[PDB]
Amino acid sequence: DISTVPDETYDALKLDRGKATPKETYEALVKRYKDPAHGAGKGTMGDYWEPIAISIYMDPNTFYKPPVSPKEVAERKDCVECHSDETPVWVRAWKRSTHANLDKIRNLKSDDPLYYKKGKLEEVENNLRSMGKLGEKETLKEVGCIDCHVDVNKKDKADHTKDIRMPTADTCGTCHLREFAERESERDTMVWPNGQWPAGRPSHALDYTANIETTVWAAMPQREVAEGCTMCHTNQNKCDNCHTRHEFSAAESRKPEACATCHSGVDHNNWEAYTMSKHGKLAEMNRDKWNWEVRLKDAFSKGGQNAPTCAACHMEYEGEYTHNITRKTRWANYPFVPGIAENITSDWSEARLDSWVLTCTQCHSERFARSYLDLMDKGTLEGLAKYQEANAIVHKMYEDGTLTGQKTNRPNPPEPEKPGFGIFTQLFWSKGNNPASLELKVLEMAENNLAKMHVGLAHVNPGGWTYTEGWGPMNRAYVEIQDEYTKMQELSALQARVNKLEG
Amino acid sequence: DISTVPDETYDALKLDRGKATPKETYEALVKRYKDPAHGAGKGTMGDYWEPIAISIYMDPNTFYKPPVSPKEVAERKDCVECHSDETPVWVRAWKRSTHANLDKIRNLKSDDPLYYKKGKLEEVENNLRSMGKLGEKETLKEVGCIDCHVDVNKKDKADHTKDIRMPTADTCGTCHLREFAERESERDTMVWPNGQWPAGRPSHALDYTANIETTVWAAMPQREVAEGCTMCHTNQNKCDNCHTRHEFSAAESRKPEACATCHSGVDHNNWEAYTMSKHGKLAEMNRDKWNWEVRLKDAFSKGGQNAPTCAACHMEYEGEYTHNITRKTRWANYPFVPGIAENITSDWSEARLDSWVLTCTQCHSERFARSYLDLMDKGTLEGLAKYQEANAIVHKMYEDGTLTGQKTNRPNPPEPEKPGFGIFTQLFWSKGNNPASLELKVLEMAENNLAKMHVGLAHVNPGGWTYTEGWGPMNRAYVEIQDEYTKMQELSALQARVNKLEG
Amino acid sequence: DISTVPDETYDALKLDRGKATPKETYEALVKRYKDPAHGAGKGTMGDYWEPIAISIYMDPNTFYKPPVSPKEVAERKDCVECHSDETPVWVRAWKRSTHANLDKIRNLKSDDPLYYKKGKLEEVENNLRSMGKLGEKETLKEVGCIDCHVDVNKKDKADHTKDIRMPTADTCGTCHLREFAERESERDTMVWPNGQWPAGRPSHALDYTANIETTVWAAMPQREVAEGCTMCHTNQNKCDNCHTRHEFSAAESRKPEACATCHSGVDHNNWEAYTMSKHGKLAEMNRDKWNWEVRLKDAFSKGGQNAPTCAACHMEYEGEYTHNITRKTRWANYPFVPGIAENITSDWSEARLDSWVLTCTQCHSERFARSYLDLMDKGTLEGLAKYQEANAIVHKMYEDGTLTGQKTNRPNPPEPEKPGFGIFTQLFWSKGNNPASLELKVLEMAENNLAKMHVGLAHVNPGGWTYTEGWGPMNRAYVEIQDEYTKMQELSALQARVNKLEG
Amino acid sequence: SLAPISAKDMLDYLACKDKKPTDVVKSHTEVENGKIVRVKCGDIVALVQKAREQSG
Amino acid sequence: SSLAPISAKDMLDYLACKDKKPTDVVKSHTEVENGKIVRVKCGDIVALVQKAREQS
Amino acid sequence: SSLAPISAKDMLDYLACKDKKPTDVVKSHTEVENGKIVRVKCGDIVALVQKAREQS
Ligand code: HEC
Ligand code: HEC
Ligand code: HEC
Ligand code: HEC
Ligand code: HEC
Ligand code: ISW
Ligand code: ISW
Ligand code: ISW
Ligand SMILES: O=C1C=CC(=O)c2c(O)cccc21
Ligand SMILES: O=C1C=CC(=O)c2c(O)cccc21
Repeated sequence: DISTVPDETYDALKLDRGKATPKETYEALVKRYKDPAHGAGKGTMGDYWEPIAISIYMDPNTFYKPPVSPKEVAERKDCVECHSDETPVWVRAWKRSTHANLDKIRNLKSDDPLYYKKGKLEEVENNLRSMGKLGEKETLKEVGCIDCHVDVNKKDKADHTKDIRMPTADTCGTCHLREFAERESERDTMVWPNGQWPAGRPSHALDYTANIETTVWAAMPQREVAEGCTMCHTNQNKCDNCHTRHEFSAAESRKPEACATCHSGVDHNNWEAYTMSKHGKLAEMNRDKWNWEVRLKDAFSKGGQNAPTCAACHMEYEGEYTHNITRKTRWANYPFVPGIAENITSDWSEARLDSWVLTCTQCHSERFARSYLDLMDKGTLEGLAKYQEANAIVHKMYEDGTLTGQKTNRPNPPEPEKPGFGIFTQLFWSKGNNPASLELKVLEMAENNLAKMHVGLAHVNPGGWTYTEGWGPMNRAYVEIQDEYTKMQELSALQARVNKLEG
Repeated sequence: DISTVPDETYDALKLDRGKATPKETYEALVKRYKDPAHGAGKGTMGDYWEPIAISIYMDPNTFYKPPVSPKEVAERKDCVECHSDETPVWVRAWKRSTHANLDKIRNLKSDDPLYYKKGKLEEVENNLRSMGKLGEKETLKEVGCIDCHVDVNKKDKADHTKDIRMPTADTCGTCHLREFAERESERDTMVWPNGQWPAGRPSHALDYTANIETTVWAAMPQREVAEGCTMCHTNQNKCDNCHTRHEFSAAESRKPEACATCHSGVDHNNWEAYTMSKHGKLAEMNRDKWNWEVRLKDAFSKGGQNAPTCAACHMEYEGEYTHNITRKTRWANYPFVPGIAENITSDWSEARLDSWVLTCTQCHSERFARSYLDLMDKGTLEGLAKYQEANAIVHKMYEDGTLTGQKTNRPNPPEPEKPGFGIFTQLFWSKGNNPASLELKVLEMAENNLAKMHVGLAHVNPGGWTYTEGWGPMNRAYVEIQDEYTKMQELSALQARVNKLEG
Repeated sequence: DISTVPDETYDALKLDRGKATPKETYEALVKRYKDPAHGAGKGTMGDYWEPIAISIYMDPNTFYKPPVSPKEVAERKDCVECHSDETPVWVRAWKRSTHANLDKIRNLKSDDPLYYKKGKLEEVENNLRSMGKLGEKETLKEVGCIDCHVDVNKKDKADHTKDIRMPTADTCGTCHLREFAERESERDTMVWPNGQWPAGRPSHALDYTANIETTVWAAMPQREVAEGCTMCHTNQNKCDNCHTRHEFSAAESRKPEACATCHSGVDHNNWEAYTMSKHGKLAEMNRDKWNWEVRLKDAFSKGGQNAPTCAACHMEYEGEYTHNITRKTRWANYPFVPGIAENITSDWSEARLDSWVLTCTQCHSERFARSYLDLMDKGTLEGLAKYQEANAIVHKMYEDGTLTGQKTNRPNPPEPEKPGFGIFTQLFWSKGNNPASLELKVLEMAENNLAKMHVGLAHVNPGGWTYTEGWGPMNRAYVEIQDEYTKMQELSALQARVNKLEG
Repeated sequence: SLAPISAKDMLDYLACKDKKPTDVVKSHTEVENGKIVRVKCGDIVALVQKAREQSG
Repeated sequence: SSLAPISAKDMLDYLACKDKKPTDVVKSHTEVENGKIVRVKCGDIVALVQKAREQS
Repeated sequence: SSLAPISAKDMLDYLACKDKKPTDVVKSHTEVENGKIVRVKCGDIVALVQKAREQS
């Protein structure tokens, strides 16, 4: 049993929590993880796109094969010796990692704040004994290159052209079944009441599935551009995006900078909003006063942390920190998604709002916590209403066919995408007057400005939803949409008088 | 007497410097501080807006009341115990704070660079005895929760439903009368010779007053959006915006990140400009080699600082560091304000220019310092002239009524705002063609781009006034204003020929 | 001989590597360095612009003269005594610098990682002995103010009104001949096979020459704005732009923040792209665990560095770290430059491509490194083709004369610039409809967005070439260009029917 | 599928919770004739309840 | 001398056809027509590149 | 009292004419006409500024 895995995960896998062993639970997780019906593989549009060179690292279980050179066989020690000069830093980073110094975890005394790692080391060994990966009296010696890249606890030779693999999520889950089961639980915990989003999304467990199931990602010819989106959607495949290779430091993943590469940009400026907030600027001033090596449960007591981080706010749920970051999602970054705003007052959303207050009460009071969270919800609706008024203007022109070049020069999107109004495909593909300026401006007004507005509200950055981001740009988009609408109406009225003089 | 308080403060309070006691000086400051005629209260437009939930913390002296729950009575020690799990970090942060360890300051020897805190500790105790807060032989034990949130040095029980208050500036000023008088001195030192800004503004002493006296802040219905502006304008009400609660670290307030949350954005990118400068990047590389705990007067010698910070440049005036940051303002961030540019050559500005050179000569030479400050002045005027030419074009259309939808679809702004051209309200409110695209583009050209140009000049970021910010966007705005002006001229000439064929 | 200087430098200087002495090699470098034919002086357009106050510090060898005050004479120690209160931080920063503590380098044991500075200390003395600045056995005691600002190792009086100079690059090269020759070697290594850029450019050795040889920099009247560009182009003149004065810390120059002030902005966001990458965020998280004082060659082993930095990636070439940062340049940031894209498949580029892979294979594998570098090349071309399609639309209008105000209000650029289509001058100068909105939009589409796209590809920031920068804004530019082009066609068709009714 | 509700109506609904049907509150987004639009709570609550019955 | 100009769409089709037979057909990296990605025969793009290289 | 308005181009030409004779000619810091930087005689800009100083 894993005490940090919700009931919905075992129920979806048809397993009983009490008697299920780590070997039995791991096989059930990998079965759904590698099932093409549950998001694995090239996806439903796999016949429209082909992998590139870097894709064997982005989705190893689908595209990766060992390199044809060199054609040598190696043991455990041969990995360290030859790669000490082929990838010297990869060896030096692994030597510093906890994976190479496991005896340093067994000798940890009870007074050391890092004593919790011994319990995980014994749990890792406990998971492997159930799977038959080591002797009942044998202790795990090290976590070497051959363990992750070939097979866990391998004792014989391995062929560099046949047995080398890229460690995917299931490869990490062989030892860290707890963290792998917590992440996979996002498929079962993130279920929207009215189907606003696909089941299990948005989540790190289905970010790659969402990426390949995006129509524009498979339709567009710019594979190198589309693969940039893939680089931010590799949490489902590999687990080195927060604790990077090959140090795999837990203290690194707890820092806010680990989430910055992905959760930042024009449609979700979580890094920009948090850092400019008081919470983030305090994290930059007090990162030398905090002990990042202690776990998130002990970060506020034994770590001396007084400002919240990304891992502290999102991996927390009812006082426990797990790799599931979906059990408190309410707005899902995009307020314009149908059903999101209407669901904000439901008991489903109100329960997760109460779960956030518990996170905020770690420092603030419940009165202060609910006072600002009320501002985030009402402020998000105020921005949404600003876009809805501007979208009504552009949508009226689309239905009237009065958009620029809508009936003259508006080519169809690349297959298998069907033409539409204000679709996500128009953000990464454009040809002729498809999309139009008004069509793209109102799309970005919601996709970018309204989204960054809520992010500024959710991450207490006052400028993030007022002057710089959010209400500022939304005001400009509203003004320019109103201006072009009045211009085109006057231009249409002027053109109507020319046809009158010709008739 | 407080030697760091100017004569204008005592003169405005009708007090004699020699005879004024700490009790009399505090009451005179609070009298003006809480006087609605001097900016306190809901302001002149308070009848147009109502507070929200978070407003009780943004303006406590006007809206805050204790919560109805819990209905418990507590002593001094009961504050720490019950909140150790209700607000655990607030208790754990306060214990780490100097406010909870006042005997730790008394054992500091004269050789320790932090000995000045003992003189302030005795000065704090000296001010409290003048107010009758404890016996002349009783020593101040600690600064606990009951001290700030109920009453200073309270010895009996306190009701959680009646005596709980949010510590405002006057609450902090009961003990720190020196820093409170220096901040309140901004009402008296910041007086513009030609009335370019209201008296005592811009300043941290009237930032909330300026916020509530902004017409759009009271007129707009999006209260959650407007209250975001309030979050950057709470220095007048509370004093935990630089040394945050509940650590209240002086070393934290000296760091540049403390000013980042407020002094950053599209209309005043001081954080972006300073950090990208050589001064800011040096502060990011050497923040581990500097002793931030030492005061600013000893920061360059005993603190090892070799690069300037926000507190070092702005809180310094004629060799002394005070909480008054207005005695060297000349441009006030917004170069387009009437009278600012024409006053830059006055003896009033030249005296403050010499005061800035005195700050620069601590590192650079006077020839080098004045060489770049002359570049800042002329560069700001060079940018200002760029906006003035573009503003003449859009303002020309406004008076002629030729703006898009000016006579057909231009609704009035929300009360009590009067309709105008390029007003600040049009940045946070828009409806129909009010404002127009050209009107908003030229408004942002001065409010945002021209302002960010001067900020880049004042904070040595070369790209901050050339390519990225300032001259770059101003060049684009000038081009697009000229392009639309020529287009609308061609459109008007074409429409005139249609009326000719119809007549 | 200097083993880190390429053969092309000695060949261009008419010197034999074996017999060339440190004095003889230095004199040959200064001859070309100060030759106006090789970029020194005010440049070819010096008759159109005049220096300002700060310009004497940007180009000292052309404009600087000592100040008329004070009229005092000083020895070596008199610089420290009088300036201890005139420039107190300058003295205190110099005291901690290695230049003032040379005996601290001699007493370093061989086991301390900073022993390499002793070899350079002896090499610095080795270069000075060849020039006859000190005895063959006399040791250099210190590097004081009189050494850099007057004459190296001066023992007699100096006039503050005649002998004071600004330490230029050649002044630093008198002692640091190795680093000065490596930087000056950029004139000889950076030679494009088809002349895509001028010989020796882009490089730190000719950044000031490129700055003053820009037509708009000399033609525009806003000298204070144009001098802002000079502040980013002073590597040719002085050598304190990475290791700043007066600490001159080598550890400071190795940090990524040293390149941020110049290599960041709308046309080359290298700082923004690197920091948001996984490489940069790791440098922000692990900068406290790394020993920045060790040299770049030992940074990955003796420094504990596990993430790449700007100095590590760009100053490395074939396993050696030199002040030449041009020997691996292929794209040169601006993909739209004629011949850059067509040369990416040549053996000249492929050789530098293998040199980049050698830098990455220090950590990643050759298969993984080449997998992403292929994405960088193809991803840059995908953006380049997007601009080429949009430029064909605006270029067609230019040849057709149908640009807005092209034939009515398009004044000539300031001398000596000739009017053209999409020229760099239109980025920093604009008047009337010169440039037009479409003309400026497509210019920035390549100059700003396409450049930032390649920077995001070269510095692994996925959002840097997809959503936020690059493909995102280029898509918007493509849409708005198509929108305005179709609009102007409809306006031309409407105007054509009006001319028909009048004829 | 959930019934669509405009964001201005969601804001007027939140301002009318725990309020009498005859109470009038100011809209959080709408401005007409230079004044913030006043919304009677009886109308906004009725508009929400007719949308709740079309949900599942 | 100066190198002959080649459009970026042609460079990508040339790069996509490396280590491929001239009769192989690949998808363009930038061109889309009639709702489909334009297919480029590798023999034609290599011929188009070599005919520009011989003019240098 | 309130200060008389002065355009930024006039402020720059006045600063360039400080410590200069009235007959001296300096370059404008912002104006460009006929493809050349506009030259401003110092006697004219100082006269325009002095007429504004007396109106304050
Ligand atoms: C068995 C060979 C393992 C494999 C496969 C993976 N990990 Fe591991 N790891 C293992 C042990 C016994 C430990 C000791 C510490 C602990 O908490 O169990 C670790 C350590 C980590 C850590 C923490 C390191 C630290 O300094 O705190 C992390 C973050 C980690 N491991 C991540 C990780 C990933 C991403 C894996 C897939 C590539 C993975 N581990 C596989 C044992 C084993
Ligand atoms: C009397 C009960 C006080 C109240 C009310 C406030 N402060 Fe305080 N503070 C007090 C003392 C006796 C001291 C130590 C002496 C000193 O150096 O001031 C302090 C300390 C601080 C500090 C410095 C802490 C450090 O580690 O350097 C700061 C920044 C500070 N105090 C700020 C502050 C604020 C913002 C207050 C209002 C909430 C406030 N103080 C109230 C005593 C008392
Ligand atoms: C940002 C502009 C601030 C505001 C608002 C307040 N304080 Fe402050 N404070 C700030 C800085 C940058 C410093 C360092 C001064 C130095 O010389 O280093 C301080 C210092 C204090 C102190 C001194 C404590 C000590 O040095 O040990 C105190 C007691 C203090 N501040 C209190 C205080 C009060 C009462 C405020 C409201 C009137 C207040 N601060 C606001 C920055 C800022
Ligand atoms: C020395 C290099 C400084 C540093 C460090 C900081 N600031 Fe600055 N500031 C400086 C100058 C020379 C000026 C303009 C002077 C003038 O003539 O107006 C400014 C301007 C400001 C202002 C406006 C107030 C004013 O005096 O003009 C603000 C509000 C401001 N700067 C903010 C600010 C912040 C947030 C800083 C830390 C990131 C900061 N300054 C540092 C000089 C210097
Ligand atoms: C002879 C009088 C010199 C002049 C002229 C310059 N430098 Fe130097 N410097 C000199 C020596 C003998 C040393 C120590 C040996 C070494 O090479 O380290 C230095 C030190 C430095 C350093 C090292 C900083 C560190 O962290 O150790 C740097 C980065 C440096 N100096 C820079 C520098 C610059 C930019 C110069 C031109 C203005 C310059 N030096 C001139 C001797 C001499
Ligand atoms: C390129 C065209 C990209 C594709 C195909 C893609 N991303 Fe992303 N991304 C986020 C939101 C999404 C979604 C939406 C929800 C879902 O359907 O599951 C999809 C399909 C998708 N991306 C695929 C978010 C959510 C923000 C939040 O706070 O909730 C991210 C975080 C995220 C990473 C990302 C990056 C990394 C920087 C990039 C370049 C892209 N996406 C591009 C985009
Ligand atoms: C939202 C609509 C906001 C209101 C009503 C508001 N702010 Fe602010 N702000 C600065 C300049 C002002 C002024 C001008 C000076 C004065 O008249 O007294 C007013 C009335 C005002 N704001 C109210 C400055 C000064 C810039 C400088 O360098 O001098 C600030 C610093 C500042 C903080 C701020 C923030 C914080 C990020 C935000 C979101 C707003 N203001 C919005 C705006
Ligand atoms: C202001 C108008 C400026 C002038 C006259 C100027 N710069 Fe710069 N700059 C870079 C590219 C150039 C070039 C191109 C290459 C060459 O011709 O040698 C010129 C002539 C030039 N600038 C003069 C680059 C290269 C980007 C890359 O990654 O390759 C820089 C780095 C660079 C610094 C710079 C700054 C500093 C922030 C500024 C404000 C300017 N330049 C403005 C511009
Ligand atoms: O923020 C402001 C900057 C300039 C200005 O004139 C102004 C104003 O007139 C009223 C409210 C805010 C501002
Ligand atoms: O910055 C420049 C980038 C490309 C280019 O061609 C150029 C140029 O031709 C003249 C000045 C600056 C530039």
